[PDB]
Amino acid sequence: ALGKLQDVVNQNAQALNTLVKQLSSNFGAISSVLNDILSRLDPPEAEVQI
Amino acid sequence: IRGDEVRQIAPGQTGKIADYNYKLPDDFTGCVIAWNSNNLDSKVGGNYNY
Repeated sequence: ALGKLQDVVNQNAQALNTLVKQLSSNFGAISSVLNDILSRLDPPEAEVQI
Repeated sequence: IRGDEVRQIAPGQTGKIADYNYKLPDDFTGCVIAWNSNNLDSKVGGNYNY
């Protein structure tokens, strides 16, 4: 019965969940984790991936 | 410098002289100039004054 309120909470939570989940994607770089990108590559080649 | 170590002396690159002897900022602006110098500097019998 309380569909409208439920939908509002569900949509907001799904947006936050997607925003947090997007931190796992590399976006074309070689690793999602920033520390690996900074360490494995030297600073002047690390910057472009970052 | 010795001939084999010209290509290391550039912003962002390393090497023994590039590290402990002469290093450029990784964000350097300008020009680097080099040429063969056996004719005027090197002497027969061994040039070691450097």
